[PDB]
Amino acid sequence: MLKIALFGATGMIGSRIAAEAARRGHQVTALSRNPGANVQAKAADLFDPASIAAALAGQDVVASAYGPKQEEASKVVAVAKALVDGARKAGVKRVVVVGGAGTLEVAPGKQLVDTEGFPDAYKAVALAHRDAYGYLSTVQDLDWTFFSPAALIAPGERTGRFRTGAGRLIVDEQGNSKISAEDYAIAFVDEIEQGRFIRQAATAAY
Repeated sequence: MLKIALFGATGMIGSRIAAEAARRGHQVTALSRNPGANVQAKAADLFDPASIAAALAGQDVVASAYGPKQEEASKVVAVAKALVDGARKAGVKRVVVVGGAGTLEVAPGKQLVDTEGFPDAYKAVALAHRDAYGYLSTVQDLDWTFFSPAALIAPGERTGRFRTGAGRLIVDEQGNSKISAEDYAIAFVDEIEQGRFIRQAATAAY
């Protein structure tokens, strides 16, 4: 039903997104600099203005699925910026990006990254996600969604049972923010179809 173009498709998160979309009958194209099964593949350089716009031509949705192993703090904003510019130039309205658990709101105006005990090692990327989200909040003319994983996301069970909300922290009775990568992919692709979180942060967790 939808033509989805996806950056970061070989990642732990990205590969699950591509497979989740393919198994539903969406037409998935993995875009990369050096380009794959039920999912097609095409050359595209995210940071080359003409390259992205050309590759997105005719797509319904552009998604970026760089996760914790693929992303770099110093590139997170530029990716968001390059995506938005490409989508505009190509006429693509729906943009969905993997966000950051550190941005999840714990109280009005208070994010997880700023909480007591937040891991030092994830601070730099959490801040970069914060600015990416800050940039996207100025964008009124695209249907973007900044879709943050839970604090803990790894391969696990595909249950299709999880909570979702507009970018606030979701914890279980024990105080855990967890989502399997398969379930996060269910959420992410549901959001592509449903548009529950247009121009909003979004997140999923048990």
